[PDB]
Amino acid sequence: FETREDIAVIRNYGNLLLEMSAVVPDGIVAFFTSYQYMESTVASWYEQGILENIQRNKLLFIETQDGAETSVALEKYQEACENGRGAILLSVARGKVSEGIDFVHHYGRAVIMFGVPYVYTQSRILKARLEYLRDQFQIRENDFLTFDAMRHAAQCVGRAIRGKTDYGLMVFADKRFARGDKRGKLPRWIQEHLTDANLNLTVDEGVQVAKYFLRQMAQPFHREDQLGLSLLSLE
Amino acid sequence: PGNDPQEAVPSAAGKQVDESGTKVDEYGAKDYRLQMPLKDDHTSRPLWVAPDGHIFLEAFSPVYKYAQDFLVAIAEPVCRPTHVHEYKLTAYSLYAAVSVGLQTSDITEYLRKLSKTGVPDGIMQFIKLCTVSYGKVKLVLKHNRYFVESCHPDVIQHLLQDPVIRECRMDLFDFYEQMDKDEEEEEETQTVSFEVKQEMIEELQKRCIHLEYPLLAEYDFRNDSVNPDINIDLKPTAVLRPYQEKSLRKMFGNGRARSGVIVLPCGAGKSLVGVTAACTVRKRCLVLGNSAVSVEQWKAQFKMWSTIDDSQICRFTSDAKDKPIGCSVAISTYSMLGHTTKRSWEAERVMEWLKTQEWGLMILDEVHTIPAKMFRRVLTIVQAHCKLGLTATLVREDDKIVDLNFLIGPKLYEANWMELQNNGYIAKVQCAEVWCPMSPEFYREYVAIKTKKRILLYTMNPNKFRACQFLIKFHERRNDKIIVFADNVFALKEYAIRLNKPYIYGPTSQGERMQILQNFKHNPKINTIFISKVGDTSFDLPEANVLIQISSHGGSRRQEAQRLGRVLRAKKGMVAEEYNAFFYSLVSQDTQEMAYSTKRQRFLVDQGYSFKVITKLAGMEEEDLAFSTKEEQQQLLQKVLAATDLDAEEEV
Amino acid sequence: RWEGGYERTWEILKEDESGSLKATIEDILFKAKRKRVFEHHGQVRLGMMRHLYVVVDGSRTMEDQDLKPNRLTCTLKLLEYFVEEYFDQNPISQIGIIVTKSKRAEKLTELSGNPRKHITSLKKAVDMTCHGEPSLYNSLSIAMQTLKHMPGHTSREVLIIFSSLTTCDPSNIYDLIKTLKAAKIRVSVIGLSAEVRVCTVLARETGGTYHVILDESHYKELLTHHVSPPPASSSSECSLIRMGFPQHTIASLSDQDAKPSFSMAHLDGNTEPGLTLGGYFCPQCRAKYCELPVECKICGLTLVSAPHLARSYHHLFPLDAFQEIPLEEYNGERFCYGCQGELKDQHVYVCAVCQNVFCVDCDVFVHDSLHCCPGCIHKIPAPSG
Ligand SMILES: [Zn+2]
Ligand SMILES: [Zn+2]
Ligand SMILES: [Zn+2]
Repeated sequence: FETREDIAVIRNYGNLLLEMSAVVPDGIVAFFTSYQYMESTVASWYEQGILENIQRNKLLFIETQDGAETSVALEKYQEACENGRGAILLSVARGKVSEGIDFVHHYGRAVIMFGVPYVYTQSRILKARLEYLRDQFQIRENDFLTFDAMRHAAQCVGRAIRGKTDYGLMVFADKRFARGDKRGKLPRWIQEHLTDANLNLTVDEGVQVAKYFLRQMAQPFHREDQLGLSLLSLE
Repeated sequence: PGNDPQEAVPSAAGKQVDESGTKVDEYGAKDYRLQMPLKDDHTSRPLWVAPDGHIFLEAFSPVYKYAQDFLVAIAEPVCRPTHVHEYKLTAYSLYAAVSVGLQTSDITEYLRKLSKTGVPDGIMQFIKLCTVSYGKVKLVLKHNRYFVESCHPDVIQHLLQDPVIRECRMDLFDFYEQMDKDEEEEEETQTVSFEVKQEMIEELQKRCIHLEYPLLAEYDFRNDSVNPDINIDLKPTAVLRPYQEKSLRKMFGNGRARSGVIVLPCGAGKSLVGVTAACTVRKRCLVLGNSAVSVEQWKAQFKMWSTIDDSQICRFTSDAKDKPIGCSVAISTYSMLGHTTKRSWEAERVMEWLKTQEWGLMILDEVHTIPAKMFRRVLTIVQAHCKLGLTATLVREDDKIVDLNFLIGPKLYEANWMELQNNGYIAKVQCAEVWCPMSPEFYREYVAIKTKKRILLYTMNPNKFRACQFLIKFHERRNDKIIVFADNVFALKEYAIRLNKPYIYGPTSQGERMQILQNFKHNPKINTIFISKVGDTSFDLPEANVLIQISSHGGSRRQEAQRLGRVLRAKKGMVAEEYNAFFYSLVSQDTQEMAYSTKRQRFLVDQGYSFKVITKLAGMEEEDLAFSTKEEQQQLLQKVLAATDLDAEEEV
Repeated sequence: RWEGGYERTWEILKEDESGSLKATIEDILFKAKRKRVFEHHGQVRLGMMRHLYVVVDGSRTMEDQDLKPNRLTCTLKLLEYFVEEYFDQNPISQIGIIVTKSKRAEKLTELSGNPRKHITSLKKAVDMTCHGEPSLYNSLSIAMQTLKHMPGHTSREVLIIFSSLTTCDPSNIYDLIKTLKAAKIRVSVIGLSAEVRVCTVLARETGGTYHVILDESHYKELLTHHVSPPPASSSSECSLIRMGFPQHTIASLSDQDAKPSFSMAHLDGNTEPGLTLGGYFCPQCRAKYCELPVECKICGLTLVSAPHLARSYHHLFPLDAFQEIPLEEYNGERFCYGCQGELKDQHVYVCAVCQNVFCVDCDVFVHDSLHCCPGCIHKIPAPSG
């Protein structure tokens, strides 16, 4: 039931966000699907009571269809995190706000998935592109129409860590995860980390996860995979 | 008939339960609960396995062993008393057909592995796998697909018996629609699911499904795909709390097809999770209220935490007739009628809109209130596919003949008092059975007269009033809500005459009773109120902090204990970890009231709460006590000498 | 699915070495769970006469339970212990109890060393609503202007109890770096169960040490880590002068009972609103009032009382360490050089110099209560020169 077919779906994206907002400090850049989706995203948010604690916890950075006003909150977000404010930015995956940044542990260290990040928009640009790869490999309808979402997902999502201690809370609010998210996530990244024993993680339960995550991960850092001389190890 | 799953086993094999001589399987335990504790840890301690009755919980050096199993071992236990860091008893019942993510032999291994081969009597053995795990999915083709199990070795008996009884058998706009049907996978492994025998044969089948040695789990696949309509649900900012967040997570840890029955303590989020089940599930639901008393309440928080109200409201008892034509989500009441044209078109609508309800949901408050004769009409009238048992009571009516999992399936969740009363919003009651030294000029008469005026004698006591007068001003000083429950009116009336307070009785006008609620539950100037037998039962759920009781004569332990369990709310935003809800009872010494309280405090320690008997006050003549002269009490006494039996009877 | 999967968590952890000896190694791992960070000290340089500033976040974060029924209950209760154990270790100092509540800052108890005043303040701080949001800028404003009038011969450190929330304050607190970096005031925060990067940048731009609260035991650790007067930044001071040595007075010296009470609004001293009979005497005011080993308000110098406070750190620096061996050199008759016993949990504790054999209960009693090896005595003082 699509981004405008029911708002009963949308009754708890705020709930899964505000608690993400309540727990996670230090700036978050999340990814919507499109601009009218984004316009649909905040559509119930004003008139029905949503922001009533969301603006009270952090603040919000709307990204505009026009790139001029889109670059504005940006000027704010690099600043509004580095002062006494968390100031979660709100953005669109497929929109061109998702490149050229390389978020640092300074600002931007968490990403929330919102929906299957596929195209959903342009009609019949599919079918000839579809049938030609069906003229190339013939079972591809199911196949790349997963990965096109996936190739944009961690393109967007897997951004906020630069070095290798920079943190990242890349949670997955998604209904399509069973094979698709697993196929699309890196083989280094499905293996040790993705769903070790955490799949159907209700947010209220998943609250304490990031709590357990960060609190431990914030302290005791000195030594993390220190290499000196050459000692084979052979991977 | 045809209503017999495995009843609770132990009935025999034991003689003078002081088994100082035999304890033979306990000697297997007592070998290793005693051979093991040598070097500073026990590595033993079999939960004190007792063959008959029940077994215990160690829970005094649980560390990790039995403190993990402070919860987890309790699946088929129920932990009926609660304690301090000591032992903890339980009972045993039907609760393996709830524990169906595990084998009865798998627990039996850990039943041994907890017990350090503290071996069963066998009594549990001959009652372990009496009902093999088996589900009943209701899949997309309008009735059911004949699901068996993850495990295959059960159709081998079944298909060699059941069919010889009764057989079984644009592009992008639609691309994702089969991607959902792509997600219709193997049902965790192999499913082994068969085809509907024509929808009118399952009733004929269910009675024979249990007939060998299996038992069936009715489900509710109403969320992914559903062929009939879906109402407009909308959860308008209804922030809730992790006691009931766990609840639906127990109702849904699997996919979108499993029914549920969850126990809460009293005053908990009762009208929340069902309203949460009203909206999340996307069904067209039904409530079955106990009385119209319930019906007004349960829609009201539904009117609160759901904006589903645009004459979209279906309350159906005591000439309510609200939205018959068009049923979306309804509240009903248990049509206990069986009468000759009781409600001509009205109960016909209750019959016929049950048929329009299809299945909906069976929201059922507190079915300990339901008799087994009405449990006939539970299944006979209502033939739904998903139920909801909202029953704080675990065991009721002393009826160990008919159990309840045959009615409602598994009994999913019960919430711990400790993790609500110590870690949670539920306040801590101080229960007080307070007895008083009476004046003896109530009692020589009492023992002279073996006639029910004797009941009214200790009742109309200023020694009771001196306690009654006391805690009013003693808790006026904390400026917090207090409520007193008497037994009958005309004694209580003089309390509302002498130290005159807000009060009600039987025939009082409800619109002014509501003003009294407005004068009580809103106005902070008067935190004092009197109630009668009706107000707890038929008009109001009071919402207070401190309760005083006078009535203790009838043996309905819980029915009285659920009155206090509903009313007593949090007193203040108290920083301290103390008790803040308060119960008081007024007990006549040397009386039926003295005798009843002994069994009553026995029932108090049967569940176990913060309880204290006080007898003296915190300085009696500190307050200007009325009836300080016994001549004034003699003035009351001659009213009692003028009194009849009519002041001494309740609503029944 | 999950009804099995809820109990796939339980089943293995319940299970262990079976047959015989069950639920045994599960207890061994619990002992193997123990033995966390010991000391890791050994420092020099600075730490003397601190001037601490309790800063308390009063916010809606307190309403979460997370360790206690309130996060203040986690906080406030052990602060009294932290007060007392401070005044135990460091009496040469004083502490500014300043409370942030509703986006302002209330200096609740002044910078002082009187424990009862500080503790009853915490006992007054029990029934705090903690309404409103944290504002550190108001807290640093008090912290500046108060410590601005303190000498540069003062240790300048700030202890902030922050509930990890949004640092809700304007007015360029990022520019308060150069304010306070120049002002040579140290600022130390520890985060309540989370982290604030700006505050983490603040402390790393400070030299104050930042941490995150893990647990109630862990909460105590960092308190205990900040009990000790830390080696703050170089070029603070060297000296601090006119340390007034007082006199006790018995008021029975020559003229027996010539004064009914030694506080009658004219006597040199008699500072606080209460009657007294003469117990004390300062050099410079010649101030006679209720005894106090701190300082005064008229002579305005430091009422030093040497056996108390010129003794406390006076052995808190010069420590050495022991070593541990599991071996059996059986020194004594399988005894201890201290308490004289034996259990042999392979922790034969040998001194670095005098090399004497001790137990945990002799090592702890040194390293928490005695703070030195007395085996060095009989061994230092006999050839000492
Ligand atoms: Zn002076
Ligand atoms: Zn020793
Ligand atoms: Zn030594």
